[PDB]
Amino acid sequence: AHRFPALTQEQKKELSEIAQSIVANGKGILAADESVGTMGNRLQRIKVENTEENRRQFREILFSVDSSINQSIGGVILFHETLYQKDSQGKLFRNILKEKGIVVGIKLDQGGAPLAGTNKETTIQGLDGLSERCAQYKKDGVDFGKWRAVLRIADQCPSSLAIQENANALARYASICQQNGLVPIVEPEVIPDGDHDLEHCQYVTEKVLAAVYKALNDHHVYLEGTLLKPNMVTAGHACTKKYTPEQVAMATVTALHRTVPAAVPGICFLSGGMSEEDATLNLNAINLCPLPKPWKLSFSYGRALQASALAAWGGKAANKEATQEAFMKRAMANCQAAKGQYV
Amino acid sequence: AHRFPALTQEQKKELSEIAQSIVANGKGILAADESVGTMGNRLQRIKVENTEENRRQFREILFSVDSSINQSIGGVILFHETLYQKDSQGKLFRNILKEKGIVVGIKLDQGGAPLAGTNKETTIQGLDGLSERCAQYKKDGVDFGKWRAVLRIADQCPSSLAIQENANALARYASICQQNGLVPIVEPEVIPDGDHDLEHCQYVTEKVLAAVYKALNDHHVYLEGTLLKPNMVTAGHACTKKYTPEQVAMATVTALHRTVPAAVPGICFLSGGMSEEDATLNLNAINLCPLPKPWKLSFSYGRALQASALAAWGGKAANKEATQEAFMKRAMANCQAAKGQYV
Amino acid sequence: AHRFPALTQEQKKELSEIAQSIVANGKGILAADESVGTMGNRLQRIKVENTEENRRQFREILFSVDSSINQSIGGVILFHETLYQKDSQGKLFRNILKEKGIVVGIKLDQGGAPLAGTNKETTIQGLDGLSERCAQYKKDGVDFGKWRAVLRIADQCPSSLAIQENANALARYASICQQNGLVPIVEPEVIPDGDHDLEHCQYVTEKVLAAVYKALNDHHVYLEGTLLKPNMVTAGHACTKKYTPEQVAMATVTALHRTVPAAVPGICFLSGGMSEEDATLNLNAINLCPLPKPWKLSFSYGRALQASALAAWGGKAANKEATQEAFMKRAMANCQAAKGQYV
Amino acid sequence: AHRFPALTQEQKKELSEIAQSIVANGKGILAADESVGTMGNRLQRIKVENTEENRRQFREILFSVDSSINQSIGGVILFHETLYQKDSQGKLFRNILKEKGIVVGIKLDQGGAPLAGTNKETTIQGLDGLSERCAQYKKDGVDFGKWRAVLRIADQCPSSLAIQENANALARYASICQQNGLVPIVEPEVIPDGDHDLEHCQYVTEKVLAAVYKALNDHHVYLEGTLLKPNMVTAGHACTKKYTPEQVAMATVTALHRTVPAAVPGICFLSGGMSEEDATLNLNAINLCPLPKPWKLSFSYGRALQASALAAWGGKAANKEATQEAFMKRAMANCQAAKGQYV
Repeated sequence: AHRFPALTQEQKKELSEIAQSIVANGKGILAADESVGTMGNRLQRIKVENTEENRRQFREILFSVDSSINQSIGGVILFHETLYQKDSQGKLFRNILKEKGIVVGIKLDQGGAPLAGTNKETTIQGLDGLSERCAQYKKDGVDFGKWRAVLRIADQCPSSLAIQENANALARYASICQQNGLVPIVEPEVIPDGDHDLEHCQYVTEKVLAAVYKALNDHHVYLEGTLLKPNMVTAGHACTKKYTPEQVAMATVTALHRTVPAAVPGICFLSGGMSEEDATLNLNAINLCPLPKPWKLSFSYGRALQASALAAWGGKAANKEATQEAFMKRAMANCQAAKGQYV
Repeated sequence: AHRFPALTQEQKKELSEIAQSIVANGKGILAADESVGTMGNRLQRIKVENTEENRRQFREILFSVDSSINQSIGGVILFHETLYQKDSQGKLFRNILKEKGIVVGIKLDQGGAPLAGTNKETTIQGLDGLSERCAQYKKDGVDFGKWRAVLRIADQCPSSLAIQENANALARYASICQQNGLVPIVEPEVIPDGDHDLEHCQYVTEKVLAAVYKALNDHHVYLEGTLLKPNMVTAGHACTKKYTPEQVAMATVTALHRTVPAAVPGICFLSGGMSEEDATLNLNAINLCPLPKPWKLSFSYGRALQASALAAWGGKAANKEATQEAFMKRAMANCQAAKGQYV
Repeated sequence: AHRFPALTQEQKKELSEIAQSIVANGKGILAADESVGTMGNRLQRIKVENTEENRRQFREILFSVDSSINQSIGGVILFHETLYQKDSQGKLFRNILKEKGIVVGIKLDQGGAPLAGTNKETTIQGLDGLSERCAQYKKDGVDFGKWRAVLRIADQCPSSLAIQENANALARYASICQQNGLVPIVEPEVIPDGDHDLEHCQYVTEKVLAAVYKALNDHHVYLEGTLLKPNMVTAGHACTKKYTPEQVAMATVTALHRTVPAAVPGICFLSGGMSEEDATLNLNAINLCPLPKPWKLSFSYGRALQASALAAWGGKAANKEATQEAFMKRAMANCQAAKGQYV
Repeated sequence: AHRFPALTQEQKKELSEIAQSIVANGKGILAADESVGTMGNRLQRIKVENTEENRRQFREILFSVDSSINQSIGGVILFHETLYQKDSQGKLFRNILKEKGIVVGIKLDQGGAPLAGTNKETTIQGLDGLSERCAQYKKDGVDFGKWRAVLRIADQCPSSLAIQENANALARYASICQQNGLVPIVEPEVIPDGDHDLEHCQYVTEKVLAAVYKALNDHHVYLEGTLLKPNMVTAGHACTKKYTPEQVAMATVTALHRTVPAAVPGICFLSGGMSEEDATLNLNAINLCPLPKPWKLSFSYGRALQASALAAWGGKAANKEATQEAFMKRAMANCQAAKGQYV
């Protein structure tokens, strides 16, 4: 930026290596960053009481899997409490993942704040004091961060104020992260409220992504040292029209290549409620698109990698091998369907 | 405002009464909201060490003046610690001010954050967890809040990013305050940071105010329940060209009436380094301008009201009568030069 | 603007004198600028054929009125063909008005252009070649110009694109006019397509005006040398509930004082289909508002000053004095109800 | 969009085929669209007088080349006067090019207009009446159009106003062109005025392109049916340090892939005074870049394809085959570079 650049050559280089190594060889991201309430909601499906010990146990099973998981998982997103826990043997989770070669990341948003004068749409809190938190995390073996911005499709939604505020919050987050050495993961998530179709979701996603990357350019954010976590362009789950993997893949790649620059090293997809098989098939169809796709499309999956694991665990011991294999199978399936090599 | 208004009729009415009552009859604002470092800097000039007891004592003298100070002071801005401090007889400072009829306000920004890729330009932190703080203050007998945004005039300053981010932060602050019932005091302060002239400072102030009120309109902020705290349009003290009260008054009123709507009940001026006599004469000349001036121009003075009080106190007891008279006289002089009646 | 000001002291002074002299003593604007199709539509109501001769004759009757009309009319907006017409003798219409003391203005837009991807929303053409036309008009005894931008209220109307494009077109027009010495008359007209409410119309008008003056500030437009021509906040003819002059005045002044700066010398209102009596009563109620109103509210009326004139003329000969008296009566009534003196 | 899309499936498909066929197999664009003054300036270098007959003759030599030129040239940009000329025979120039397989395009901007309050930076005229002109050209066998917007690098240049106005003008141009069936060629040209750096030029180009494509998305412009005509990130002729083809290539592609979406079918480069050999070497180095480059990089060259042609012609008769061979050689070399196969 001539006289006042945001980063230096070393910082840009380090950010690019981190961002590329997360998605280096078809690898994805395990999103084990659920909060206390989110993890309680996930645990309620298998009649397991929500407590810190259960979260520690399940995350220990997730992070103590066979060492051939760096071939399918390149990064793990964590929560603040989960990063500092210990396994049963007495070493840190962030070190177990580090010796496996998996890159470590942290959730960095503090939540939602109502936006007055708007139809139930919010902005994201977490910006004040984020630089110190990011510096502490970078000291504490964390290489990337994640920030989620929710934009809803409803009557008069998303408004110009919501789009502008969310895009600028994501851009300021990303600039802070890159200033502290962390790779930012922008997650502009478009959630439909009323009934809609594929074309409207694609249009709104294109608008959101255009505003997001315009804000990122405005804040001088290094695009080669950041990742994108968008939702796949789908419809409301309470809709008669069920879209095949081909139509979803065409819609999402069409939305992405119109708005997302080629400087972004990789686009890791979220789930947002899709089944594991549907997410895998959709991502496989995404990677089989004839469109340019100048990025490394991959997965940043939550429930999709932790649905059979929860069912196999049940909150009980002696199911460690079953949970580890259930997570192994889903990780391998998504890694296969991150290069268009899934049957 | 057809389907999703920001406020209701009762909230709008209450905000308008609070904002007008702050500046009802030529009354101003005493800015006794200096932080620990700021109050230490103020105390250092009279050989008094900075401590929590000295800050308690001086504001104890300031808030224990004769009851005929509501005729000159309509609002007092406090700090978080000073709000909960108590009088020597065991009464809260905010309760003392409330029985005197003076409206209570609180500083509500958490500080400055560097803006990457900019020439030493900063944004303002304090937005996350501001609704809860404002609700707590409203339950705690606080009726208005203040938020400062600093814009500098330098090489390639202010940039578009700085103006946009600061204006949007001020607008989000104001919307949060109005949602919690507090009257927001926008303080866009354009600091010189150079040897620029009156024309450039006036131009930059007009740009800042236009962007600030555009952002306020974007965030649906009730303009009748806000106050503005702008700097008087002056030049950098490094430059050798002085400006008479007439030139300063013409420049600042010219900048204000091109950008500040008539809905704003009153414009209270800050000082930012002016002497007490200079501030009084400048505000007198401001209120003697032939221009329309649809607001109630007043003062929101810090050091300007607490400079002779510091010199009369000296950190010692038995001089509190001189401290009260040096603040009584200065407040009365500014109230007199808040309606063009000062000789 | 320090290093690169838009205008000089002489240009700013001349623009301010022109703009103030248009609205000097409660005087309004006669909007006799109907195009060929528009004037034909207005002539069709009295069963007279549309031709250039009839247009010349009726405006000859309008401009051949007693020289006391300078006490009620301060400016006349003409069309391009009407400006160069003659008064049946060797003296032009523009000179007829100039020796009468009335300021001369010209319509300066070419009109609607479809805006793709929008719900029937349009932008305004006229920008290319505007500087040369404005210079020619200024050489031709024209002192102000007018530009109309239409924004509609409908489903997803007004959109952000329509608001931004129309505001920027108005600002670019105003900058060109002030560069050529003409006083620009911004006419942001909000037309409702459906059954709207008073609150919705007020909110949309505030948004439009805030964006318009933000764009005007962005383009460095001298606000003291320009006029505003807004529509009163009213209801459509299909609205179930009628709005009294007090309510319309309340909504109009409330919308104006939150967004229109005090630098604007005067606000001249348009009609947009309201009757002459209703326009007069509404403008009287507007000028009787207890709100600040730092401008000189007046009228820029079209059909409201040429409704009884058309009905008295009828296209026939020797029915001139009736047209003269009707136009004089309407102009005097509106001038009386431009300072709150109309009973 | 869901309810108000800019184009239909047939219009989008036709625009896609036209835009891709212009750049189908490494083919470029011959920019023989010089205006009367521009063509006179280019003719003055070989001591020939400027007249319509000389332009007709030289355009005849350019368009009467062997039919294998469709293997190197996929589109020709013409002027309004040039499109309607004849081949000294029955056939028109446009039909001569059409039966050669070359796509036809037209210049569509009226040109610079001073932007008041700015440092000598202008906006572009041509928007009013553009829809009718584009419809006439589409009826006249013209398949694409071109529009140039100039932004300067100087003190306070480019300003926010210049960037925004030029980007929005380009977007409105492109939307009109796509509504009329023409493929728009955006030409955001950044020209330095002074002594700049490669880093500064790259940064300014990135900001310009980000704003341009944000405006294009704001106006709902089909990105798969448009082309981009940027200048290579180079240095001025007064720059102390010369930049190698490798450095220029990297800077250009680095600027392009951070801001230009993958939906854009091809990026055709201009010359801007860069010599014929340097343009070919730089384009070959650009096409040899290891960066993603999801587009079809090619050339839209003016003087670069018409410098040896002008020197071989000299305005004399019977010096035609030399001009044919020079133009063929330059076109073939630039096509080889556009395929990255130029040695």
